[PDB]
Amino acid sequence: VDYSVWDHIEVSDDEDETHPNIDTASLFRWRHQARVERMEQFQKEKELEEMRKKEKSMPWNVDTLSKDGFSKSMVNTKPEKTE
Amino acid sequence: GEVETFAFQAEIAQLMSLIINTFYSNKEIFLRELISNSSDALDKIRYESLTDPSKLDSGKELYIKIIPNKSEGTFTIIDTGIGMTKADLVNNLGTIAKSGTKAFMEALQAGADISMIGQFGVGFYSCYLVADRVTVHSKHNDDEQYMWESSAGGSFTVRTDHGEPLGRGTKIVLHIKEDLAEYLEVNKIKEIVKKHSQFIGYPIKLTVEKEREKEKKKTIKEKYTEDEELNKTKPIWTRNADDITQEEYGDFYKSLTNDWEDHLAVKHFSVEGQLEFRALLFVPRRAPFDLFENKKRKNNIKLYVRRVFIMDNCEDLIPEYLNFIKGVVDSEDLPLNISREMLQQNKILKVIRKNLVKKCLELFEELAEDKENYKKYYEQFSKNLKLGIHEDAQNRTKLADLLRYHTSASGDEACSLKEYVSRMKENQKHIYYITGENRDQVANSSFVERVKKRGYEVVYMTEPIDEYVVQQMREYDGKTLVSVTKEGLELPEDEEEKKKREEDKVKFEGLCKVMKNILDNKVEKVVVSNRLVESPCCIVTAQYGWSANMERIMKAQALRDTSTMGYMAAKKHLEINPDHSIVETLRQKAEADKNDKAVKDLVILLYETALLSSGFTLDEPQVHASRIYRMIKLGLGI
Amino acid sequence: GEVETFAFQAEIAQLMSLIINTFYSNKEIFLRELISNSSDALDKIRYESLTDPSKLDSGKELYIKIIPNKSEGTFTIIDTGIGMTKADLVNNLGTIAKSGTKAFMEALQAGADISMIGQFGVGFYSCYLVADRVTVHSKHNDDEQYMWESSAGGSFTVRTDHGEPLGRGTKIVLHIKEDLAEYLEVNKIKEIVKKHSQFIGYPIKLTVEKEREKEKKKTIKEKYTEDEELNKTKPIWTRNADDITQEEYGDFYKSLTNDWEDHLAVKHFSVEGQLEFRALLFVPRRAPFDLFENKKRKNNIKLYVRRVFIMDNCEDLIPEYLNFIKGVVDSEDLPLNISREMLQQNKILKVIRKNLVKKCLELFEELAEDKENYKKYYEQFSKNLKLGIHEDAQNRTKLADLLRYHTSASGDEACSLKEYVSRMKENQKHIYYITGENRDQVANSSFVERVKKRGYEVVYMTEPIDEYVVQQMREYDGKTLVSVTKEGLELPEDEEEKKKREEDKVKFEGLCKVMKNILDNKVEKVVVSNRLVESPCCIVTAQYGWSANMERIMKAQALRDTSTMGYMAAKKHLEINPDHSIVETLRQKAEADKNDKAVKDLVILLYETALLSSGFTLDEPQVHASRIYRMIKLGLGI
Amino acid sequence: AIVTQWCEGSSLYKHLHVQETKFQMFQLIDIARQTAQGMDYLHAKNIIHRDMKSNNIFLHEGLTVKIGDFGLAPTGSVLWMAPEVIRMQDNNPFSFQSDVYSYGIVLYELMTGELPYSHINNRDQIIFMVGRGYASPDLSKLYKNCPKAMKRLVADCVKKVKEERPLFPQILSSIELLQHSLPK
Ligand SMILES: Nc1ncnc2c1ncn2[C@@H]1O[C@H](COP(=O)(O)OP(=O)(O)OP(=O)(O)O)[C@@H](O)[C@H]1O
Ligand SMILES: Nc1ncnc2c1ncn2[C@@H]1O[C@H](COP(=O)(O)OP(=O)(O)OP(=O)(O)O)[C@@H](O)[C@H]1O
Ligand SMILES: [Mg+2]
Ligand SMILES: [Mg+2]
Repeated sequence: VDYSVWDHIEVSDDEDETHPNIDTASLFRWRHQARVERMEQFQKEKELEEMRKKEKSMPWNVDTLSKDGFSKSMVNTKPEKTE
Repeated sequence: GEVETFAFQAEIAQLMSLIINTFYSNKEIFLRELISNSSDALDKIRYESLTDPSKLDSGKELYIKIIPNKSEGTFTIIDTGIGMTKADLVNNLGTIAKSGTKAFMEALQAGADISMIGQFGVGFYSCYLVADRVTVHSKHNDDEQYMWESSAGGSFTVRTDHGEPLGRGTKIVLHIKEDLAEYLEVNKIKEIVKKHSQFIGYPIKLTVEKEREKEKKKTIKEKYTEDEELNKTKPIWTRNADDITQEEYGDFYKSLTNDWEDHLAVKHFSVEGQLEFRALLFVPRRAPFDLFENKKRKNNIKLYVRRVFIMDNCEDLIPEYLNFIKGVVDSEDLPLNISREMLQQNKILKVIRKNLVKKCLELFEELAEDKENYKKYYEQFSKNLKLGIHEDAQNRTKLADLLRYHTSASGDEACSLKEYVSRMKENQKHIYYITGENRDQVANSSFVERVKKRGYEVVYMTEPIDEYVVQQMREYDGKTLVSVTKEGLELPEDEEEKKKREEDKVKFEGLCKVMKNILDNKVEKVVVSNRLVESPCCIVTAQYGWSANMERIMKAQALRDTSTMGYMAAKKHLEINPDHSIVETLRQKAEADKNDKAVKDLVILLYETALLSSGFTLDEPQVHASRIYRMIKLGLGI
Repeated sequence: GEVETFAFQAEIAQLMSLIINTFYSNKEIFLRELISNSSDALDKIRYESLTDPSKLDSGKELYIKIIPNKSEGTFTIIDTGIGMTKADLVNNLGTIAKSGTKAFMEALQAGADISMIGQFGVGFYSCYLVADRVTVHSKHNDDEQYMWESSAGGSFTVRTDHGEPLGRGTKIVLHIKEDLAEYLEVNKIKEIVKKHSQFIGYPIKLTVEKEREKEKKKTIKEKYTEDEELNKTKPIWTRNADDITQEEYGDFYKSLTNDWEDHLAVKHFSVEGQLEFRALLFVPRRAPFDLFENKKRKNNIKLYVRRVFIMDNCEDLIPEYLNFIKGVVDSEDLPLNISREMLQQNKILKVIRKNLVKKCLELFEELAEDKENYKKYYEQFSKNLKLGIHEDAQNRTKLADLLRYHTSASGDEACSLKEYVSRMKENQKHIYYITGENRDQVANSSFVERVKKRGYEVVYMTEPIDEYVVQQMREYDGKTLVSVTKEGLELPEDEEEKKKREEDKVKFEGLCKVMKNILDNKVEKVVVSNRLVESPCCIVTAQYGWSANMERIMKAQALRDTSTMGYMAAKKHLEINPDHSIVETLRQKAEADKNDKAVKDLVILLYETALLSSGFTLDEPQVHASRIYRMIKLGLGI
Repeated sequence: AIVTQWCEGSSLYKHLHVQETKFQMFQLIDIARQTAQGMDYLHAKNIIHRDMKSNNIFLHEGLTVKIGDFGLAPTGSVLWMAPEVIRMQDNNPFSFQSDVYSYGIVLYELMTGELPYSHINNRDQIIFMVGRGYASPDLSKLYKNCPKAMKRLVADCVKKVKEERPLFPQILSSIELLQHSLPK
C-alpha cells in the first residue's frame, strides 16, 4: 500500500494556507505566477543527469497530474410550462 | 562488536482491540465491507467463467441476498461467489493484514480488466463493531463445505459442514449485539445500501417479513416478499456517453435526486492519468428555495472510488457559488485511509476541485447558445453567477460573459455586455450603468436625461447584488464601467458646448456661492450641471465615494462594522441646470437681495427635492414635510 | 465432529506498510509522537525519583533536546528520560501494538498523578514517515549502553553502544529522507512545536546554526545558537484559578493570541463528573476585524487532550454568534482514534458545547454589572448578541436582558429593557418601539407625536439587525413589543377622546371616501388618524405586514429573491389628522367641489409627502419632483 | 434568515493624502505592526514584493489591513522605492531589504502624514538625489509624541545601506518591545 506518489502535491488556491492580513486573491495569484515562472524556467534549463532527478521529485500539480478522458455534454430540450 | 538481528513481532490481542475501537469511527460501515467482500467473491467466480463456463455448473445466478431476522437477532448475507477452501479460509480469515484478493490480483496477468475493492485485509473484522460472534458458511467447488467461527478472542474454530449444501458462494452469519438491534429495522438497511452500495456491480436482494398469515384471509398472504430494487439504478457513467440516451440521463437524475422534473442539462466527463476518475453532473430545472441558506449542507456532489461511496459533502471539491450542482464522481486510484473515509493526501481533493469547476463553466457556456433555455437558467440562477464574480477572482473573466441585463435600448429583453459593447458608438469609451431598485426608477431618473438624449445606451441595475459585482468588475473587454450618478461624468462635447458651459459658469458663479453659503455643511460644492436638461438640480456623488444605491445597501446590512462607515461616505455635490427658468429667477432674486428669507426657503426646499430625486434618503423627512405643509398653506391661503 | 482451533496471526510487512502509509495523513506528526515519548520517559524517571531520590544520580536535569543537523541530514532527539534495558528495548521496539508505557500505568496503582499519552504502542514507528532508518542510543541506570537500528525492512539490529556516554536517557537519531529537509528548518520546527507540543511541562531546547558576525581580531560571537526553551508559556489552566493573577492571564493571552492589548475579561473553569476537562476563556478588548468573514476559521477555541493538541476548530464546539471567543480546552478522558486527529464519539461534543455556551452566557451576565467595561463590550460586540437572539432559541431569554438601547427619555446613555420595565405608566401595556435609520430621524417622527405628548416612553431602533430581533423578540417579561408605525395602535383613550373620534369619522366620512376614490389602489383604506397632531396625514402599515424599515431591510439583501417574499409586504393605510387646518380646508374644498383639479393635486402631493415622512420610498421620485417644480413656478408666477 | 458580507476596503494613500484621517498614535502603530507581520509572512514564504506603497495596501473593514489589495479587494511612486532599486544597476535589485526600505517609507507616512521629499516638485530631481544618496527621509518631521524606538527603527529602514537595514523579524521584535511600553 505505497502512498508515496500522491504526497507531493502543490495547489495554489488553498484557503487553509492563507494569512488574515493578506488579500487572499492576490496571494493566490502570486502563487500561480510563481508556479508559471518555475515551470517556464525549468523547461528553458531543460533544453543533465542531475536535471533528470528534480523533475521526478517535483510536487505533482493540477496541470501535470492527469489529462482529460473526453465525454459528452448535452442540453435537455423539454417544454417549460407545457401545453 | 557483535550484532544481533531479530524480526519484528506483533501482539494479536492488542491488535484486535485497535482494529475494533480505533479504526472505524462510524458503526454502520460494517455493512459496506461485507457487501464489498460479497462483490469480490462474485467477481472472482464470474472472471474464471470467462475462460471455463463449466465453473458455474454449481450455480449460474450471480446475486447477493440480505436476510435480517429479528427473532434470533441474526443478520445473514448470502452470495454465490467463488467460496472458500480450508486453506483459503484459514489463510485469509486467520491472518490479520493479509488479503486474498490482493494476492489473487497479483497472480492474475497484466490488464485483467477487473478492479477490486479490498486491499488492506482488515475490512472483514469491522463486522465485530456490531457483532459479538461471527459464523461463516462457505463452499468452494474444488473442496467441501466448512464452518468458520470466532468471538474475537484471539482464536477461531474451523470444522467441516454437513448441513444444507450451499452449492457455491459464501454465507456470513452475524449475531448482533443487544443494543445494536436498530440495524434490524429494514428502513436503515435500505438507507445504508442506497448511501454506500447504490452502484455495486450485481443486483442485491432483500427479503422482508411483511405478512404474518401463511398459506388466513380471502387472499393468500405470503410471509416474505423479495425486494430487488436496492441497486437497480445502474451506473450509466461507467458506459460510454455516446450510447446513452437523454431519457436515460433523465431517469438517472430522477433516481439520484428524487426529482419529479427532468434535468436542465447533463455534463459528463472523465479524467485519465495518475489521477483517474469519471464524473457525471446535472443542472436542476428549478432553483431550490434554500439555495443560499447558511445552516444547511454545503455541497451535493458525492464521491466514489471503484463504485463504493466515500464522502457525501466534501467541502474541498467545489466552492460555495456552485453548490447547486448535482452529480456523482467515481475514481479507481484514490489512496484511502484505514477506514476508507478520508484521503491520506487531502490535496488530491483540491486537484479534482480545479478541473470540475472548469467543466461546470464549460457546461454553462454550452447553455448560452440556446437563448430560450438559457433564459430559464438565468431566471433561476442569476444570483449564483453574480456571487461567483466576487469570490472566484480566478474565473471572473469567463463568468462575465454569462451576464444579461435590461438596457436603455434592449427593451424588456435581458442583454449581454457583449451586445452592449457591440451596439456602442465609436466615440464612447465607457460602459454607462445606473444602479437602483427598479427598471422604471432608473429609466426615469434625471441623471439619464442628457445621457439618453445624446443616444448613449445605459445598463439598468436593479438587484442589490449589482453594487457588489461592479466593485470588482471595473472594466469589461477593456471598457471601463462608469456610473453616471457620480461626478466627473464625461460626455464628448464640441467646442460650442464647452463655450456655452463656460459662459454658464461665469454667469452663475456668484449664485453658486449663494447656494453654498446658504446650505452650509450639507453640500461640499455647487456646480452647473452638464447632465441635466429639464430638472433644475440634482445630487451627484464623488468620483471614489459610495454611490447612492451603494450606501443604502451598506446601511441595511445587519452585521457590518460601523467603525469604517465614516471613511467611504461620499460627499454630496449639488449640480444645477443652467437653462432652467426657476434657476434663472432665483439667480435674479439672489442678485437683487442676498438676504431674502424666501430665497433661502426656496433653496432649502429645492435641495430637499434634489436629494429625493437623486435617491438619497432625507436626513430628516419631518423638516421637509413641515416645509411643504407651510408652503401649501400659502398656496391655498391659510 | 473434528473441530480445529487456531490463533489469529498477522503479516508483519503489510502491517508496517499500513502503519506507515495509512494511519497518518500529515507527516509532521512524527515530531509529536517523539516529544510525547520523550516526555513519557521524563515523567517515568520523575515518578521513580519521587520514591527514590538516588535514581537521578546519572542525571539531574529533566528536558528534551533537539539537535537538527543540516550537514548530515540527521534530526537528533535527545531526552534525559528513562533508558532501556535490552529486554525492554526489544519488547518495546520490535513488538507491534505493544506499549511499554501502557504496561507502565497498568503496573501503577490507582491514585498516581499520571498524564501519559502513549497507549497504542505504534507512535514510534511514525518516524519512518520521514526517516528511512532509525538510529537509537539508549542507556538505562541498571543496564549498559546499547544500539538499536532498523530500516523498517522487517528486522532490526541490537548491539552494545560504546560511543559518547549518555549516562541516562535516550538519544534518537533519524536519517531523514532526502525529500523531507523541511523538518530541519528552524521556522518549521518552531511552528510544529508551538502547534502541537507548545504546553509540554519540560524545557525543550533547540540548537541551530552559528551566531557569528564576521569581521582572531574578527568577531565570532557564539559558533552555535543556544536556544533554551520554546515551551516558555506554561499551561496556566492546569493551575488553580485562585492562585493566578491578572498579569499572568494577560501574558498568557498575549502569548497565545499575539495580541498587544490585554483581555477584556477571563473565565477559567473545569468540568467534573462522567467526563473531566478544563477550559480557559478570554474575551478580547476589541472586536476582531474579520469576525463575520466566512471564508476562514469559524470557531477559534483550540482543543487539547492530556495537554497535547488535537484539533483547532470543530463546528460542534461553539456557534457562529460566539466566533469572537478566545481560549483553549484541555481534557483527559476523550477516546481518540488511532491517528489522534479526530474524536470518534461526537455525542460528547454537544454536551461540552452546551456547557461552554452556558458558562459564556454566565460570563457575559457578570460583565453587565460593571457598566463601563460592559459599555465597551456592548460597543464592540452588539451585533453578536442580536444574532444570538435570532438563532439561539434556548438562550434568547437571558440573551435579551443583555441588550442596551437608547430611549426617548434616556438622553445619550443607552438603557436596558429592564430599565424600561422600571418605567411603565400604570395603564400602559405595550413596549412601544420605532424603527429607523438614525436616532434623530426617529426622535422627531410624526408617529411618536401623540406617544410623546401622552408621556409614554419609546425605544429608538437604528440598526438593520434590530428588525430581525423584533421578528423573534415578540414579548419581553410578558409585555408585547408594539410598533407605533403599524395599524391598530391602541393607546389608552378616555370617553371624550372616543366621542371626538366618532364625531370626526362622521364628519370626514365623505372626505375619506373621495380620497379613497382618488388614491384608488395606492391605499388599502383611508382612516382618520388617532396618533397625529402636527402632520395632516401619515402612512401606517398592516397589522401583520412589514414596516417600512423592515421592508427596506428585506429588499436590500443581495441574496434573496424579493418576488418570493413579497406576499407579506404590508398594505399602506392613510391616517388623516382630523384637527389639522389643512385637512379641514381640503374637506371644505372637496365638499364644495368633488372634481376640483386643485383638490386632486393637493391630495396626491400630500400622500407623496406622507410616504416620505413614514419612511417609505416613492414609487417614482421624478413625478413628485416635477410636481414640486410645477408648483413653485406658481409661487414665482412662472 | 441572515446573509453574508464580503471584501471592500480603502487604501492608506487615499485616507492620509486625501481624506487626511487623524489616526491615533496606537492606530498608526497597529498599522505598522500588521504591515510588518504581512511582510514577514510574505518573506517567510520566500515571496518578494516590488511595489510597496500606500496605494497597494488597503484598510479593510474593521481596520483590517490587506497587502496585495490592488483595489478594494511601480507606477511611479518612487518615494517608496529604495535607492538601490532606483539606479537599476542590478538585473533584479528587488530584495527583502529593498522592501524594508519601502516599508520604512510606509512608517514615514505613518509618523509624518506627508510624502517624503515634499519640498521637491520635480520627480527626476528626487530620482537624482535619492539614487545618489544625497536625499534621505527628513526624520525631524515625525510627530512630537513619537516614541524613540520607532524613530530609530524608521531611521534603520531608510538607511541607504541595504545590508544594514534590519530584516523583518527584527522589525517586529523592535515594534513589540516598544508596543508593550506604549501606555507610558
Ligand atoms: N465473501 C468473501 N469472498 C471472498 N473472499 C473473502 C470474503 N470474505 C472474506 N474474504 C477474504 O478474507 C479476507 C477479508 O477481509 P477484508 O474484508 O478484511 O479484506 P479486503 O476486503 O481484502 O481488504 P480491506 O481490509 O482493504 O477491505 C479478504 O481480504 C478476502 O481475501
Ligand atoms: N524515547 C522513549 N522513551 C521511553 N520509552 C520509549 C521511547 N520511545 C519509545 N518508547 C517506548 O516504546 C513503546 C512504544 O511506543 P510508541 O511510541 O511506539 O507508542 P505509545 O507511545 O506506546 O502509544 P501511541 O502509539 O498511542 O502513541 C512505548 O509505549 C514507550 O514505552
Ligand atoms: Mg477488507
Ligand atoms: Mg506511540
